Amino acid sequence: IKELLKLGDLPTSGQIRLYDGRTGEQFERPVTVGYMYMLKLNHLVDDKM
Amino acid sequence: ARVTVQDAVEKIGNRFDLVLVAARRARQMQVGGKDPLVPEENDKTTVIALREIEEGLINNQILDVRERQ
Amino acid sequence: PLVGTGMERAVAVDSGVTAVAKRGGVVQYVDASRIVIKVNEDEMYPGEAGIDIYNLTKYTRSNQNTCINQMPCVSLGEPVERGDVLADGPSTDLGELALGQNMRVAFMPWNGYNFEDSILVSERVVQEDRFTTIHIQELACVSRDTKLGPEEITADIPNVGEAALSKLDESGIVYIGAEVTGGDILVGKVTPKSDVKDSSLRVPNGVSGTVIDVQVFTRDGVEKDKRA
Amino acid sequence: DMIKGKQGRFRQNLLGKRVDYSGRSVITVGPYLRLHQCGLPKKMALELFKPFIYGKLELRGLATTIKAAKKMVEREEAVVWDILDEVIREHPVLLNRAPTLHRLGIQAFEPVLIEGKAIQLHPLVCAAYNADFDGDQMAVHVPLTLEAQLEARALMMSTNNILSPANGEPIIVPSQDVVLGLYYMTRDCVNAKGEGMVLTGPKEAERLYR
Amino acid sequence: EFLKPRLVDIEQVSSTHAKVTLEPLERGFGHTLGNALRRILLSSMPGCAVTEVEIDGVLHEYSTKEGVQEDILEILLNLKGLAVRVQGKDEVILTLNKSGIGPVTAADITHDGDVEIVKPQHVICHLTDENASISMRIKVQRGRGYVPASTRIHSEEDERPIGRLLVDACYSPVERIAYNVEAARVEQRTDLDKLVIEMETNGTIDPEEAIRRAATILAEQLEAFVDLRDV
Amino acid sequence: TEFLKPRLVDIEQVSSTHAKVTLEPLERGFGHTLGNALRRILLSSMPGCAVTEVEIDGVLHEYSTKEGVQEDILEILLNLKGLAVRVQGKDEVILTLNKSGIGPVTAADITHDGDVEIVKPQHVICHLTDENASISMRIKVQRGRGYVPASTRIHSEEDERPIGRLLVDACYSPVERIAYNVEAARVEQRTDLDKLVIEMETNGTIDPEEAIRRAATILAEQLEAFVDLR
RNA sequence: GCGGAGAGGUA
Ligand SMILES: Nc1ccn([C@@H]2O[C@H](COP(=O)(O)CP(=O)(O)OP(=O)(O)O)[C@@H](O)[C@H]2O)c(=O)n1
Ligand SMILES: [Mg+2]
Repeated sequence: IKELLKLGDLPTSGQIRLYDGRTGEQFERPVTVGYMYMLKLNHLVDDKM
Repeated sequence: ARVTVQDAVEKIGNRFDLVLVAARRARQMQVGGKDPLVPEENDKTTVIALREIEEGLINNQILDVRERQ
Repeated sequence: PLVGTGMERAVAVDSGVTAVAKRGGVVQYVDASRIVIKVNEDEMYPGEAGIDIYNLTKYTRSNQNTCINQMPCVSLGEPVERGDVLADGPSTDLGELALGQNMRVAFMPWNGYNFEDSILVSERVVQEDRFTTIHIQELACVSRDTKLGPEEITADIPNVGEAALSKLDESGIVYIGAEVTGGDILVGKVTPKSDVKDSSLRVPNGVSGTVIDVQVFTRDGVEKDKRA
Repeated sequence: DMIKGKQGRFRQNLLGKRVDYSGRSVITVGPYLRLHQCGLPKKMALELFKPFIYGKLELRGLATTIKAAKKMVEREEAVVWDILDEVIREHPVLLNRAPTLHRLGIQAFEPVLIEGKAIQLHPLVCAAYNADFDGDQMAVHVPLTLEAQLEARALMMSTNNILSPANGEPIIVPSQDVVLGLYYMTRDCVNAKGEGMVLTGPKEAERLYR
Repeated sequence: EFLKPRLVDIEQVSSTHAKVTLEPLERGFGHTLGNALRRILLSSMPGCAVTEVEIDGVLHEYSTKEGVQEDILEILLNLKGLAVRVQGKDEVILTLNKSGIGPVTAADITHDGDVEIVKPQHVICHLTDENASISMRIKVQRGRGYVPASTRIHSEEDERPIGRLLVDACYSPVERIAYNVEAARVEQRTDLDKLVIEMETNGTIDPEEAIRRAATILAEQLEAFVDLRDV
Repeated sequence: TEFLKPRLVDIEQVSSTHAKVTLEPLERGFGHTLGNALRRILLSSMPGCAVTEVEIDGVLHEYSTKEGVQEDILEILLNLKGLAVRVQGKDEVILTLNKSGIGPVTAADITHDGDVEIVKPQHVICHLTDENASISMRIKVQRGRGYVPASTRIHSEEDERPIGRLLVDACYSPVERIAYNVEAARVEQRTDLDKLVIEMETNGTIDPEEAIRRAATILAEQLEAFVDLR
């Protein structure tokens, strides 16, 4: 995974520095970002409510 | 909103008949037989009665004397 | 999945949701309802061969009221071999299982909007319209034979305003493609007494969508039913 | 068989009824809330408080008769939302989570009308409810009578129950993000920016940090 | 006693991607202006987008045409991405008429004066039959932000024609905004900063106009601040 | 196109230096952009006057002790940081304090100059003990923007100075505290709108309302070059 | 179209 991240020109540690969209200030201690495969389950609030 | 009733329970330490006296007062207030003794700030009659209790104007004995009067 | 396990193709193919070629050939016609393939001479039967036709299934109701739609993968003139994936089933892409979608996540607490296992999402996700699913409810109106007289499906419905009829045809059934909301009259029915009362089916409260299909099943086999 | 047994009677229909003026929905974080309030969907609130809405509509004269009040609620015009805001003002609702293990499984809150179909639950009270925002649902009941209102606001409201009835310790303790943030904020480091400078108070400390 | 920023060179790397520089920024205002503009741009930039579509042989979003391979719903999804520039009017009616085998791209739209199709190569549909013909009439509006169909349903306003196909409106041209405050060596000064705003848009709003309008909006809100009643 | 302007400026001025300011209704997302822009400008870039450097006639280093003052030197520096002074014409002026006798040497005890006004005459500086009670100092106040800590100047102290010149952190910006909350507010049909509550504490000199005023003013002058739709 | 069986799922 480290090698593949390097080939893409991304931080090898898999964490990036992120800026707060509201304040614009940087977060201390960079955070893990990346793409994860998420699912929407059949439990829909409009069905539940 | 009145977030704590701690002073009203400090007035009557049972913390249960507090609810009864406040219910009697707020029921005299809703069905318009009586009038509030405190300037309302767009509260409903429950929180009005609690606000009146915490200020020391109303209790069970004041209710009894005013009713017989 | 950007990060899968390789089993996606096995699951998608082995499930019956994809349309898979039985005899390899060349794609002769591609439509969003059917894929017609001219078979290769190798696999071509000598006597009475013809071509292969794959009818696709477009938005139908699954057991759970989800949508079951197949999309074509291939284009005109592409060669296909036996066992390739012609059309994508529900939640499958080019033969692979695509259960959900892969989005850019960041692990951090963001002013306690992801406090517990709850999740924070960017309006861009809704803008790109990527977690919007199509569901499909089925409703049934049944006209039986009572001993006081058979009920009727006519559009003449007691004490309903013409507003409710506007979207109904002369037979009393909604037009395909009409947008409805809770309480609108799906079909017109009269209870015999003869009328003055309506047993007409209405959209359930608080559900609103487009009528995509209507079906009519008649034991009587009446000569003149419009929807039929 | 009808009398005896769980499913039959006393347990089922005489200690376990099924009330009116009640709803259910998924719970959500809502950090901005005060300890004594809960986010309640507009549409659910309207449905619950329907008869209150009718009463208030008739008092103001916006509707001549009760059927006109029903029709006005079923159209949902701006006046209806204004009346809903006015009636909801001090009316408290009861929030309950399916396994009501102890008496803190039911608590009263003042609702704040919000968009959406999910109920917003104050984070601090989750520990009392054993609530988690991973698909947990909660039911919401409306106390009707005047006596019920006083009981909900005095005895049952969330802010009145901070200590557990079991042991004396607090129930509303910060759970995970709060404690992590506070921990991060208070821990010190040997060397950083602004090492060893003398501040006249906390106010300039925030001036410096921000 | 202040300095003030003047808009300087606006590099255009691509038709959609642009870099805008602001040279004489006081210390500390680099980030302030960067973030304020980023917010205004991403949130409030007015653009035009398709709101609804009428195709001939199709009753509802879920049906299908002969001789096309996209479903009608996918055709709408492709149209949502259509990048268009409207100049004078607020609501324009574009007409797409194509026949024969081939990919129906945005270029095939009937060329009107006031409307500019920014990306003519943008695909819409694919025909697959010699005698298959698709015709549609796309209604394009001007707006700000993001408005879905379901919200506008309150304001239906005689949606009676079943041929009407509502599309979600992304009334926003700006796709991405980044900024860097970097040391702006001015020939007679020690510590001055320059703001460099790199922006990626669908190619309808021009950079100069985007930045000017964003600054305008922020300035108007500041005007709201200048007076304080206290009455 | 047509935007939504804030319709109200509710201002709750408890304790004149402390002002809460409410603003509604504001377009979605503008709460934080506008609140933060104002906050940052107020905090980091705000013209003010403050004590920069000090010379004590008696002590050479910040850890030494003066006889008869119970307060340590650091306490005196902290008291000098709190002095909120507004000078009219001069850019940098040097005030003198000379006191004897028992009691609290307060800001009023400074020599009264023409153009310089000390907004809090009762601000305590030092406590002097009995029978010796000798305090003499020269405090230099300068005009500047924002907050400038001692450490960054003492870094650049290659201009070697004679001993006893003790540097102090310069609190130029008049704002002592600033914070903003954004919360939901709806105009009867539109719910995705927000309210801005700005809690502000200033150091006496200017009242918070007018501080906010000149903050928004400054940002508008910077913005002026682009804004032309009028 | 109140009910009750069977199956599955949620917390
Ligand atoms: N069959 C079941 C399963 C669950 N429940 C209830 O649903 C909740 C799930 O807890 P949980 O264990 O899933 C999460 P939590 O308890 O907060 O610990 P964690 O977050 O650190 O993982 C609990 O309150 C259970 O009482 C139930 O009544 N019947
Ligand atoms: Mg849970």
